Amino acid sequence: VPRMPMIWLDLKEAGDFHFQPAVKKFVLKNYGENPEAYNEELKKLELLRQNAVRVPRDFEGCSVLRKYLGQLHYLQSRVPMGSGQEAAVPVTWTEIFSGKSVAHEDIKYEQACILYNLGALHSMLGAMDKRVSEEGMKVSCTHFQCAAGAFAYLREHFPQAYSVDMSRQILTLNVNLMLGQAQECLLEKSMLDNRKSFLVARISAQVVDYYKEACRALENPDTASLLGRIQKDWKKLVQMKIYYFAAVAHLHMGKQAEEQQKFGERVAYFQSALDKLNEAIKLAKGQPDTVQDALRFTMDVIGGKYNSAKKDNDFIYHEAVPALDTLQPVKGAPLVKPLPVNPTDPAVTGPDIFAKLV
Amino acid sequence: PRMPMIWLDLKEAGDFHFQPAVKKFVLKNYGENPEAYNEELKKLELLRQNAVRVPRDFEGCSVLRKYLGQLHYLQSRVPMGSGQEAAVPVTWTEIFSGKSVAHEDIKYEQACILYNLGALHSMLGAMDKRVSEEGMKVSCTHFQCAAGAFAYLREHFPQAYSVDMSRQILTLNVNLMLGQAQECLLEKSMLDNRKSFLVARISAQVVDYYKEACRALENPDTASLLGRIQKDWKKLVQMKIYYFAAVAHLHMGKQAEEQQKFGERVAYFQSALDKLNEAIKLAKGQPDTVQDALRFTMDVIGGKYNSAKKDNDFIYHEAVPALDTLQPVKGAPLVKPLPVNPTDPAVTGPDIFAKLV
Repeated sequence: VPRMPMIWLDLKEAGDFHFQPAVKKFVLKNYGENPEAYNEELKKLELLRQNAVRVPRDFEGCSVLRKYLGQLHYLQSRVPMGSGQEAAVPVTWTEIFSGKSVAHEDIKYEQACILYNLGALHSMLGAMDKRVSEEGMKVSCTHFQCAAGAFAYLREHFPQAYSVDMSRQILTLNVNLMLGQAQECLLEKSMLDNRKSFLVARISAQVVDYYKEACRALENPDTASLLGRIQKDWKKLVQMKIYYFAAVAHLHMGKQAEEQQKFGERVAYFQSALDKLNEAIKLAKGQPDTVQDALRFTMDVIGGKYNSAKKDNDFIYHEAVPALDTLQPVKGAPLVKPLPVNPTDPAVTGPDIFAKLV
Repeated sequence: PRMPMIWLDLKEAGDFHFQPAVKKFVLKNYGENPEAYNEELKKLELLRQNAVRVPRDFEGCSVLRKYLGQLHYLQSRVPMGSGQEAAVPVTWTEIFSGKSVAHEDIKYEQACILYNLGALHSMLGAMDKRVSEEGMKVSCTHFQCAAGAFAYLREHFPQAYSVDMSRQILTLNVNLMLGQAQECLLEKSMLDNRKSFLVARISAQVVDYYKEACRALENPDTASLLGRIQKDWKKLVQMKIYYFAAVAHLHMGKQAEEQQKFGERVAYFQSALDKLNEAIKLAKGQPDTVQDALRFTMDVIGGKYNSAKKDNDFIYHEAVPALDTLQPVKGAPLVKPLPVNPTDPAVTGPDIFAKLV
């Protein structure tokens, strides 16, 4: 079965964070020490920043970002570089949707951007994989949940947005899109694992529910205008997937009917699935071959099940085909959540770079 | 010699019959044979039995961490939290009253295991003789791990499951553990021959942590809860406050000696003696491990003071600053709570419940 492609988020581009002079002055003025006595530590932090803002786009890249994020917390605990504080310096980053530089004299803006990039990087690692195996689906699911975790942490701990790409409404979209993709990975896995058809239907139904939340944000004219050109691409994929996974949910409810030997119910579910799938195909116009191939394969599957079921029923069982509205709807089975981040886990940060600054 | 350290006892576990609930949830929600996961259930059952009867050694820490992580793995597959479908009674004994407290919440089981990990670390830290630099480092690390466990509890369970885990009591625990960790590093810094001013600042931070603990101990609610424990802890802690203040001023006096400030040297050694005499008073009834420490320190500070006074009275003739003029030693924090990541794959081993969901 050809898998659907996944959306990922680009990393923000960093400008300057000239922390050195401010740290040197605070050391002299507050700690009463030679301003130059911490050139080693400053040098280590600068090299770590350079590595993080140019992070390698791979799994090892995630630990570089976590290490730098943590060292930023350590530095803030020793030298006051927050909003309005004595040793604060300009921090500049590029806002994703506009490409404009946004500056704040606040080291927590630097932390927020780094956390954002950790989420973006996780989204890339999750979306770049081909998901051919159970393990691949599981690891991708984990990356999407880590991405959701980063964006949810940002959303919760940084309520006043430093820039619109990090505003509450946009982060909420990111979270729902990432949980949708995580749940989609587990749907694929549940099929590989041969779970009961009814359970597979609930899992797929929840994929639909997450994509519906994300689609709502994409359809929000205000939210949309913040995104710009990228709204159109994301919306097309998401809206198509809403119909696709609703069709998959009904395909599996029909499979349950087949197992229960309810041959009229079988027809009704497969008919609904075909209807939903046909809508997905209309919505997919212009989409890449990865999408077209997924849909073609599914059309062969659902079309075949439907014909077979309609034939068994028309020639043999002659059972009434229930009105869909007389069938208990499928409730989503949520299997995913945003995975928490501890920015100051000693395991990720290593020793405090400024441990000697006391 | 080395001062004795405080450690905390481990909580006693009651029942946590998770099996029937997991089987029932699987049958209802997955539609699968409820016996399909017996191997997984038995593995968690054996891990629990090991964790609740944990060996009092470093290995025991890994067993508690493993179980704690596996409990997280289970909860992410099967809803056993407060008010959730598969939740079952979890029972543990409250440490101070010895009474059973129950909650239908897997998070309560997790909290108690974390509490025990913190208590085990405190025991391991307190156990060592701290003869060598190595022992001082390992003890320092245990105390910081203990502080980390209690701090994690305090942050992630703001609504205590029982009174032994209230925010007030957990803060006492963290401060006590940090004070002890900083004390181990103070011992190391001396064996390392660090500069006198630094040693002085390390000692003043020991004082700072113990002052925070002392304040919590002097709270009437803490006293009624801890009973005799509160008096035992309070006497040791108050004594160490004066002892480590004396050690701080001893080292400020040695810095003065190094800077040829011979009047200031006398003032600092005099202050050190006065604080040490207050410590000796507060140490009545303490074991010889404590008395021997105080006597040794008195002989050192005593000799250093007599020598400084003699030098100043007969040679240097410098003004001796009034104690009140002595600028306060700022504490140098060198320790911190070392938080656990409950689901660190390095401590959990493979996910026992990988086949669920």
